[PDB]
Amino acid sequence: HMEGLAGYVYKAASEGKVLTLAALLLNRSESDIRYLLGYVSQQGGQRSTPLIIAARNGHAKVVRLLLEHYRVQTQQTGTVRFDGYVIDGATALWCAAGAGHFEVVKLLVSHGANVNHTTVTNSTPLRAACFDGRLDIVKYLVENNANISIANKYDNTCLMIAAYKGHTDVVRYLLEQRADPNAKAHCGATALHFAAEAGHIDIVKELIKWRAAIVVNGHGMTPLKVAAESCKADVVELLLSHADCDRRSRIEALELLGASFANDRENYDIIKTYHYLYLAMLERFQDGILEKEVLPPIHAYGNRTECRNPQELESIRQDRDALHMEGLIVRERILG
Amino acid sequence: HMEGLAGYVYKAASEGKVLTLAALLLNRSESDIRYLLGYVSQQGGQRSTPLIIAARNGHAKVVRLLLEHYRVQTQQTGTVRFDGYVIDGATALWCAAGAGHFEVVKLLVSHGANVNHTTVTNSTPLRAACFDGRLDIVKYLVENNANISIANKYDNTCLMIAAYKGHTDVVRYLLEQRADPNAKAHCGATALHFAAEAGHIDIVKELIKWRAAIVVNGHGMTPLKVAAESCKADVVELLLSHADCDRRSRIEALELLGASFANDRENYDIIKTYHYLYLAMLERFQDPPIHAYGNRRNPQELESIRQDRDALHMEGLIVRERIL
Ligand SMILES: CC(C)(C)n1ncc(Cl)c(Cl)c1=O
Repeated sequence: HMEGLAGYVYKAASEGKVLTLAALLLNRSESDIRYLLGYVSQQGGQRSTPLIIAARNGHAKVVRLLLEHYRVQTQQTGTVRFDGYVIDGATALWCAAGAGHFEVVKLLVSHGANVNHTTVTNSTPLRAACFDGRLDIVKYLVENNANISIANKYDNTCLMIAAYKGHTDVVRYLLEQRADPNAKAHCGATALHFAAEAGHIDIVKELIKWRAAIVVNGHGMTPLKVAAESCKADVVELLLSHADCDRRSRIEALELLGASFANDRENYDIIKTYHYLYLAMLERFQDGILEKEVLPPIHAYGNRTECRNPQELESIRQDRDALHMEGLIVRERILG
Repeated sequence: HMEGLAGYVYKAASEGKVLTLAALLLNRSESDIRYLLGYVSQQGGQRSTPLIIAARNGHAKVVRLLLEHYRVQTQQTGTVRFDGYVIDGATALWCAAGAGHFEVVKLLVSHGANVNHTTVTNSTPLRAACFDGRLDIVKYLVENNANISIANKYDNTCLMIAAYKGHTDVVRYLLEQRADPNAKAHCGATALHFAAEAGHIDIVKELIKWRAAIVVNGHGMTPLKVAAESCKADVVELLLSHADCDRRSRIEALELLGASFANDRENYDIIKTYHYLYLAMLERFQDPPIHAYGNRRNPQELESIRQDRDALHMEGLIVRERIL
C-alpha cells in the first residue's frame, strides 16, 4: 500500500509543495521515510527520486527540507528527460546544473553533493551548466573544485560545448581557469573547430587570445576550412588575419568560402561567390604559377570545367547560372 | 561638340521626362537624330541606348514617343544592370520584360519587337518574366508568339526557372506545352527536380496532374527524390505515393531523410533524424560501411538503433556518407 504514498510524495516533491510534502513525511517510521524518498518513479521516460525531481524543477524549498530535516542522500541517481533526449546516471546536482537552478545547485553543493559526479556518458554537472550557459553556476561549480578536464564519452570538453553553444561569457571564464584549448575529441575537433563552424566570432577571438593550436579534425579540415565550408565569412577573415599554411591553405579557404556562397541555400549570395573565388585566383598569380588541379567534366555540374585563368573567371562574372555550377565544381575539388 | 548633346538626350531618356527630351530632339536634321539616338553611353557599369534605358526604368511615357513617333529599331542592343549582375545582349523588349514593366512590354511588342530575341545567355523575355515571376507579362508574351521552348544556355527552360523560383502560378499556366523538359540537359535535372530541390510542394503536385504530364521520374544522379537530401519531407512523402517505382516494387526507396536532418544546420532536427531513419530498419525488416576514425553507427540490425545519445548525429552522418 506504500507504493502509492511514494507517488504522492514524488508529486509533492516535483510540484514544490513543501507543506504537502512535509505533511506526508511526518508520522512515519525511519524504515518508511527512507523508502518514500529512495523510491524511483517512472514518469514517462523520466525515472527519478523526490530529491532529484525537485532539483530538476528548481523547487529549492523541497530541496532544503529533504537535505536538512530528512538528511536525504545526494548520491541518488536517476534517468532524467532534458529536451527530448533522456540522460542517464544523473544526480540532483546534475539536473539542477542543466536546468540553471542556481540556488538548488548551491543547496546541493553546500550540503555536500559531488560536483564531479559523472553521468553514464561522463557528463559532469559542470558540463550541463556549460551547455546551458549559466556563468554564475559555472563559476560556483569550479570554485567548489568541479573539474574542467572531465570530458564526454567522446572527449567533448566543457570548453568545446560552450564554444559550440555560443556562450562567450563561460568560454572566456573557462579559459581564465586555464582550460586546455587544444584538447581534441573523437571527432578530432577543437573548441576552435566548433566555434568556427558555428560562427561565434567572439569565442573564436577568445580562443585566439589564448593561443589555440590550429589542428585538423578527422576529415582534414582546419578551423578555417570548417568555417569556410560553413559559410561563416566573418570567422574566415579573422582566422586568416593570423596563421595558416599560407598561399595553399589560404587560397583553398577563400575558394571554399566562395563555393559555399552558392551551395548553402540559407546565405546563398553569388556576388559573394565571385568575390572570394576571384580573390583566390588573384592570389594564385603572384609568382606568375599556382597549380589549378582541375578535374574532368561530369554529367552532373553540366559539362563545364572549373576556371584556371583569371580571364576564364572574369568571363562568368555576369553569368549567374555558370557561377552557381562553378561553386559546386569548386566544392567538389576541395572536398570530393 | 555633338557627343555632349548625346549625353543630355540620354539623361532625359533615362529619367523618363519625355517633355524634356523633345526640347533637345526637335529642330534637328536626320544626320544628327540618327547619332543622338544610337549613341552608347557608359553610366557606371551599364552601357546602353536611350530606347533601352527608358524601357529598363519603365518610363512608358518616353517609350511611347521613341517607339511610336519614329519607329526606332527594337534590335538595338545594350548591357543593362539588373540589381546584382550585369546582363549583356539585352534589348528594350528584354529589359522591360525583366523589370516587370507591363505597360512598356505591351508597347514594345505591339510596335514590332523581336518577341523571342535571346540575350547573350539566350535568355528570352519569356525567361525573364518566369524568372521574376510576373504571370501578367508571362501570359501576354505567350499569345504574342514568344516561343516557350526556347530556353537559355545549359538548356534551362522557362518552366525550369519558374519551377525553381516557386512561381506556381506561371507553372500551371506554362503547361500549355512541354512538361518533363530538356532534362536540364547540362545539370541532368527535370523541371520537377528543381521543384523537389526547393520543396515547392505546390507545383510538384502540378507536375503530375492538374496540367502537367506524368513527367519522367528518371534522373540518375539522385532520382527526382532529391528532396530527401534537400530535407523537403513534404514532397518526399508526396513522391512516395506514386508506387511500383518509388514504393510497392521499389524496395530501394529508402530515401532516409533523417541523415539530412542531422547535417543541414538550418533545418537540423536530430529527433526527425531517428524518426525517418528508424523507418528504414522497420521497412528493411518487413519480410554497410567501415568505421572511419571510429564510426559504424549505420547498421539497422544492430539493436535497431539504441537512440537517445547525440551519437546519432555522427550516425546520421555515416548514413549520408554511405548513400553518397
Ligand atoms: C562541417 C564539417 C562537417 C566539415 N565539420 N564542421 C565542424 C567540425 Cl568541428 C568538424 Cl570536425 C567538421 O567536420
